[PDB]
Formats: sequence, C-alpha cells, structure tokens
Amino acid sequence: RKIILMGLRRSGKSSIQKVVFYKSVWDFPGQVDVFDAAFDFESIFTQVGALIFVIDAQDDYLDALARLHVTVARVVTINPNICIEVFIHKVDGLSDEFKIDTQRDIQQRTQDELADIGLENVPISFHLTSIFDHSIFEAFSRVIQKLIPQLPTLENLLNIFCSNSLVEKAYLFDVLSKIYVATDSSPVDVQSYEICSDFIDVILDIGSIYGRSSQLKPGHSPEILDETSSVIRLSNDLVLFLREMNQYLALICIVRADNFEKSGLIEYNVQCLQTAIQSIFSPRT
Amino acid sequence: MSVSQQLSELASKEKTVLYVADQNLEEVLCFPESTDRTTLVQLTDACLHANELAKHLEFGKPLSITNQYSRGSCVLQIAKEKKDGSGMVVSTTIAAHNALRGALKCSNALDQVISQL
Amino acid sequence: MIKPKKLSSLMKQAVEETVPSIMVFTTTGSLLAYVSFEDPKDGLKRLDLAKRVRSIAALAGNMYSLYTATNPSPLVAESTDDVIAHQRDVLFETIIEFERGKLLIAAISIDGAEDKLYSKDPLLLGIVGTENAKEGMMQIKSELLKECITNELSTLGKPV
Amino acid sequence: RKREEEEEWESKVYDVAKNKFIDVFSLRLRTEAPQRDPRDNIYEEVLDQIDSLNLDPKYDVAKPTEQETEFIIRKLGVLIDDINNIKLSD
Amino acid sequence: VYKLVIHKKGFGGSDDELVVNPKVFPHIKLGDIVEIAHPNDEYSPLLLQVKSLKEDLQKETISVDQTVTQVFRLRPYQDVYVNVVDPKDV
Amino acid sequence: MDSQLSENLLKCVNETYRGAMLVRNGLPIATAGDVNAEEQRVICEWNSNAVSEVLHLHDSNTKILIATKESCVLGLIYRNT
Ligand SMILES: Nc1nc2c(ncn2[C@@H]2O[C@H](COP(=O)(O)OP(=O)(O)O)[C@@H](O)[C@H]2O)c(=O)[nH]1
Repeated sequence: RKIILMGLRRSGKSSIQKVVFYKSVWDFPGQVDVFDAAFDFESIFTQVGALIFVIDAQDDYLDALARLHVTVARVVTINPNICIEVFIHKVDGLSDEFKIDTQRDIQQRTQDELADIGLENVPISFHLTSIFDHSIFEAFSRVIQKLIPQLPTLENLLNIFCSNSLVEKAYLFDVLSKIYVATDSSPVDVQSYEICSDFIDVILDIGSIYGRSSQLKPGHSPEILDETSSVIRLSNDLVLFLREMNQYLALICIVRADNFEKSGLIEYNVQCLQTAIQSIFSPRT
Repeated sequence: MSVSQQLSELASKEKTVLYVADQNLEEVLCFPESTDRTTLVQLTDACLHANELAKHLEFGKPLSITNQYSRGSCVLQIAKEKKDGSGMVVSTTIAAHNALRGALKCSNALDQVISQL
Repeated sequence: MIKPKKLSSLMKQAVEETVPSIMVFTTTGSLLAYVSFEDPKDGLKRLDLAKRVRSIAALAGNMYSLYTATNPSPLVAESTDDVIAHQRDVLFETIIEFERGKLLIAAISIDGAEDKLYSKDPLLLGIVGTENAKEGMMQIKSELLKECITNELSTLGKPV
Repeated sequence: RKREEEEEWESKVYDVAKNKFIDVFSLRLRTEAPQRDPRDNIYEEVLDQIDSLNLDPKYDVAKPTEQETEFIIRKLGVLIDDINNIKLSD
Repeated sequence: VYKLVIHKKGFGGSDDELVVNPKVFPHIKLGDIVEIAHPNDEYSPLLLQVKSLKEDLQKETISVDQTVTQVFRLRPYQDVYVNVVDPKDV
Repeated sequence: MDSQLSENLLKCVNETYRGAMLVRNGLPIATAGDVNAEEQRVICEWNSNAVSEVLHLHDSNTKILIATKESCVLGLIYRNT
C-alpha cells in the first residue's frame, strides 16, 4: 500500500517530503485533481489505504476544504477501506492561542460538512504538523499506525512489557526514517520524543564513523555481528536505552535509574520481546 | 503426635530451626521454639523470588537452594508447590558449617514427606 | 585495569566436560568475562552462547542480590552476645540445583582495597554444572578460582 | 479465511511472550508485613498425626573387621592428600 | 513517595485532571483534595479534586493530566508527595 | 577432575568393591562404578561419632564400608548377598 500526500499549492507537501522522506510516499500536485483524467485515479486509489490532505492554517482553506470533500467522496466511491487524515500545516509561526482556535474552527467546519455530505461512517483524523518541529514525524507515525494491521498486538506487548519491567515509556522506531511503529498506552511527551529521535542520530552517526571494518562487506560477513545496543544515563534520574530489534527496527525505552539497577531483568524482557517481534514479523503459513 | 516427635528429634541432636512457611506467611513456626525474629519472612520472600527467577533459566525447575553463609550459618531450602494450586511451600532450615553438611538432609527428608502430606 | 583475556585464560584451565561455562559478573548481572567447554566456530554459535551466558549472569546476579540482605547467623549457635557481635556475616556461596544442571554463585572477596574497583558490588563467580556434575568439585574449583582471581586483581589501580 | 489464522498465531505468541516475562515489581522486599492466616495450622497436626513415615535414617550397623578398616583408612588418607594436592594450572 | 504518571484528558477514558487508584490510596474518597508536591519543595504544590476512582494504574502511581503538570513544572516519571488537605485551609 | 585422583578412584574400585563413592561432609566429589538407585544420598547424609562403620540397608542387600576423618568420607559399594 502507498501513502498519498494531497493538498493545494503552497501547502507544504514538498517540504514534508524533504524533511521526512529525504531526511511508498507519493506527492500529488496541488492542481490537476481527480476531476482531471491525466492519471488513472481509480486504479491508484484502490491500492492506497492512507489519504493525507495538507491544509495551510494561515491561508484560506474553504476551497481546500471543498477539494478535500470532493476527494473524500471520490475515494469513498472508489474503495470503503481508505483512511483519511488532515494535516494542518505551517504552525511554527503561530502562537499557542492561535493553534487551538484554528484546530477547533477546522474540525467544526469539517465534521459538520461530513454529516452534510452523508458519509458519517468513515473516520477522518486531524493532525497539527510543522516541518521545523517533530510533530510531522508524530503525525506520520499515527498515519502509519493505521496501515499496519498488527498494531494492537504490538501495543499490548509494549503495554505488558512496560508494566512488567517498570519501563516508563517505550517506542518501536524505524531507524532510517525516525518514525515509531508502535508505542505504549501512556502519552508521548515532546521532550521525550526529541531526545528519543536524537538518540538514533547519535547511534547511527557513531556507528557510521566506527563501523567500517566488516559491517558493509559485499559478499557476506564471516562472523555474525552483535545487535546495536546502547545505554545513556542522564542527570535527571532517567536512563534511555536502545536495542536493535530487526534489520530496520529498534526499541528505545525510558526507565528511571532506580529501576535500572535491575537492568538484567529488563534485558531479559527485551530479549523476550525481541523473540516475539521476530516471530510476528517472520513469514509464516 | 509426630509433630512433638520431630519437635524433640530435630531440635536437640543437631540444633536447627524448621520453617514450612508459604506466600501468605502461614508460619509453621520455630521448632526449638526460640524467638521468631524477622529472618523467616526475609528468607521465605527471597526463596519465592529465587524460585520465580530460576524458572527462566534453561536448566529447568529448581529442586533446592543450598545457601552457605560465613562462619557456620549455612541454610538449605526446598520449595514445593501446593496441591490445590494456591501457591508454594518452602522448607527452610539453618545450621552451622558441618551441621548442614551432614544430618540436615535427614531433616529435609522428613520435611518433604510433610510437604507431601 | 582488568584484562579479560587473562581472566579467560585463568578460567579456561578449570573447565571439564561436566562444567560447561564459568563466568565472572557483578551483582547487577553485568558480565565481565566468561569461558566455555567447546569453542564455537560459527558466528551465530558464538552469539547465542554469549546471549545465554549473559542471561544466566543477569538472573544469577539478582538471585544473589535477593539473599544478600538476610542475616541468619543469630538464628544458630546459642551463646553470649559478644559472639553475636562477632557475627557480622556476608554471603559468599550459593548453590542451586536443577533437573538438567547445577548453578554455583560465589562472591569473590577482592583484595587491595575496600573501594579499589567496585562501588559496593562484589564480583560474583558463576559456575554452571550438568546432570553428571558433582557439587563438591565445583566448590573446590570455586575456591581455587576465587583465590587466583583475588591475587590477579590484587594488582589493580593501574596508572595512566 | 487466512487473516483469522494470523490473528490466532499472534494471540498464541502474545500468550507465549506474556508467560515468558519477569514481573520486576513483584521481585522486591514486600516484608515487614502483618500476618494474614495464623489460624489454619491444625491441618499440620491432623495430616502429620502419623502418616506412616516418621522413620529415622536406617544405615543398619554391622561391625567392621580390622582388614577393611585398615584398607579404608589407608585409602582415605591418600585421597585426602590427593584433595589437598589439587592445583589450577595442570 | 509515589511515581508521577502523566495522562491526557479525554484520551483512554480519562476525563479528569486527577486519576486516583483506590487500591493504592484506600484512605482517599470521592471529592477529597489531594496535595501533590515535589520532595525538597522548589515550586508550589498542586491541589486537585478527586472525581473518579479507576483501578487501571499500577501500585504507587498517581495519574495527573499533562497540561496541569506542564503548568506546575511537574516532571513526568518522578517521585511526588501525595497528601490530603482540608478544604477549609485552602 | 585430576588424572591422579581419577587413577586413585580407579584403584578404589575392584572385583570386591564394585562401586567407589568419594564425598565431602555434605557434597559428592567423585563417583566410580555403579552409583545409582539411591545409595548416594545415604552416604551424603551420614554422620556419626566413630570413624569405622559398616552399614547395609534393611530393605536391600548392599553393604557399604564407611570411613570419616578430616571432613572427608569414603564409601565402598559391594553386595551383601
Ligand atoms: N517557515 C515555514 N515555511 C513553510 C512551512 N511549511 C511550508 N513552508 C513553505 O511553503 C512552501 C510550500 O511548498 P509546497 O506546497 O510543498 O510545494 P509543492 O509540493 O510543489 O506544491 C515551501 O516552499 C516552504 O518553503 C513551515 O512550517 N514553516
């Protein structure tokens, strides 16, 4: 399945793919929409499960809302299993009072015209994104969580792992895109998410500097390498640690240093969660 | 009364305490009838947590934990589960250096029949 | 400075068929050095052995740390209170018996200083047995490995 | 017809990983607690009234001859010397 | 001393600023005022009213809303002091 | 296990004493011959004041030669018949 980033001109889609994708995501342009027959829209929209519409908060959005409503009607008449999300963008220059009023105005303007159309069965989500923050990564993570059909199993696994091991917060990141596949039931703090995102940057950059011998051997590694595991202790009685789960996944957990004295039991539960994740994501019958 | 029989025979000729306690501290108390102190709940809690911990090893279920302390404070335990599935029963006994290494296996040999019946 | 190759060469000579793995770890389960009976040649055959030894050390350090807060020494040897005042005891051996193996945890009393290279955590010697292993030979191997590691770690505090 | 088998597979591997975890919060000092059941102790006497086994270690003693006693006291001394003659390096 | 967990109002069934587990706090009834303060007090304590009792939390944890902790400089996953104060004093 | 202790334990076992049992005050150190079906725990749990004893089970026919000095016990297994 693919992810289609819709919207209008000067909405911020190219900057989103510059930040997230450039460090299946497709960017349709702000013009030549579904009324035009320049592309086979019904063939693409059948294979696409996530539709994202980017709405500028500062600019006028009523024509954007009408284009969004006719695009929602088009994709519902194509397939009933598509997920629709609304990306309210360019909120870096806005104040704290402006964002809540803009979100309330956009949600009240959209969810009543959804009832006016009559397609009340489909769920439409709303996200506050900005390319200068990490909220675009969290919004794309919540988009990606809808497409994965294995989200409640991983979420229940992370819930019982956080309850058993006294782990405050857990994420299942993808290290290439800094997008977390699953997290626990506790809310995601932005101060936790920034240091969890930069933890991957420190690990990947130091492993790119010093992981030169073997590592990227063209034929095959003669010895199987260890998984990348890291531990950082901070001064505010908190410990961050990573364990490499798969070839593209990792598990960053936030644990108090009072509870990190029994780090062997947390390591054993991380190994059991590694076995669970590698058995879930393996090909089966 | 076999309780008074062992209460004379396992508290005199080797001088060991005997605790057949469990999770909820149903204290089969000190067999020389000394002061109970706080060592019973500490040893029983440590034995239940060690029996919980050692199941996750590859070697299987634990049979006994022979915990030898310094200058003759050697402790042996055997933990066995309840027949109705409501928990586990431990068998704690404390002796000297060569007092455990000797006739204490007789005391646990009677105590495992007790925990069976 | 501690050389783990020196510790591996010191523990390699005390390994028989009935004693597969001998490891040295801390009370928090952090492994320092370990040996094995057969040396693996495959990479994955080394990795799963290292993961098994790390899990064994991680469980054994907490199983030692559960019993280190209990003093059963006043509950034996009824005598005067000066003898009880001489009974400030610490745990130094712990033997656990299974169906398919044995485990021995012994605390290495490191010499030199009381704060030389440990922050109130004694190094623990873990000896893994099998069904045919005998527990009394493991105690002799444990006391020999302790008295050799203590003399090996008596020259700690290496400069610059 | 195939997604339900995947859901059953994920349910059983979730049960496996749930049973394989370690409760760290239960693994602490919950001591210095008041007693809970100090009354249910008469089951100990009514089960261990006799129960057909209160039997001493048997080892039924015959008397040794001086030849076998001399043989085993000669063998035990050199086995004790073999025990204290042990060494780590070969 | 209790661990400070943050939650979101209207998310996960939590519709109050304060979520109090009754099996952790058996002496706290409905409508009580709960004082939440730092150890070695640097800032003002937080007073909240109990409006619901849910048992979803683990032991020695108290759940406060995220914006209320952000206003009162309460760091998540920290030790706090939980006390019950009279309404006539505050 | 050392080689000289192994050959000494092989010198313990013969056509008369069919089983050799070396044990400390509480723990075994060396076995040879047919040491199975109990007949080891009764040697491990054994303790007495004197130094020279001969013991056989009254529900079996296996006679054990037992000596104990310097906290080391040697057991010899042979049938009573
Ligand atoms: N300062 C700021 N500028 C933004 C933000 N988002 C988007 N922009 C600007 O708005 C423009 C939007 O272009 P875009 O719609 O993505 O181009 P298109 O994809 O080809 O239609 C970009 O060139 C950005 O420079 C933001 O959050 N902050």
